[PDB]
Amino acid sequence: RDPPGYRYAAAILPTGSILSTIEVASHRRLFDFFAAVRSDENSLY
Amino acid sequence: DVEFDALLGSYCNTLSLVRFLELGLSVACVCTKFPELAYMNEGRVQFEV
Amino acid sequence: NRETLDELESAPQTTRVRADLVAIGDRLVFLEALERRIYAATNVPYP
Amino acid sequence: ARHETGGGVNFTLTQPRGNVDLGVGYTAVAATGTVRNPVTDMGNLPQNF
Repeated sequence: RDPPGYRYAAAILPTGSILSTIEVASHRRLFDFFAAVRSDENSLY
Repeated sequence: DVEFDALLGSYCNTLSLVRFLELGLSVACVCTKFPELAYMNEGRVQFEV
Repeated sequence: NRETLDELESAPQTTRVRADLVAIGDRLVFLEALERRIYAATNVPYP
Repeated sequence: ARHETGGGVNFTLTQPRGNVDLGVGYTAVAATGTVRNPVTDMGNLPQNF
């Protein structure tokens, strides 16, 4: 959970440019860890 | 009588040492020189889209 | 071994002559008909 | 590493390496071009249970 989630806390410390954009959830069966932006998260603070 | 054998020549090639950066495939990949994978356990990359 | 073994000797002499050159790809090739040249009236059939 | 056979000495070399599917979605499609050989001869053999 968090050893994937710290990477999203490390994504909160950003350097990395993502070039082309499509829908993420079509590639849900591709990633190792998925988080979902829903306007807020009480954990990220 | 005289009868002799003649090594009329010797030829060789060279191992054409291709360099991976001298190659059209090189923009598919950020090839990074990180000499410390041996003591490493694991890395992660997070993504914020 | 980065050897200079095979050959580099003398740079021989060059002479002009009539011929033909075509460019099939980047490999540039002679052309030769060998019937009217040498086997003209010779009783040997052309190969 | 070293192996030291009865036939001689050996020196093998390895290297740890890493790669990442860094693109978030569907990089590098491929496609079929030609047929070039019909490897199997298409039939006329029974099945034998």
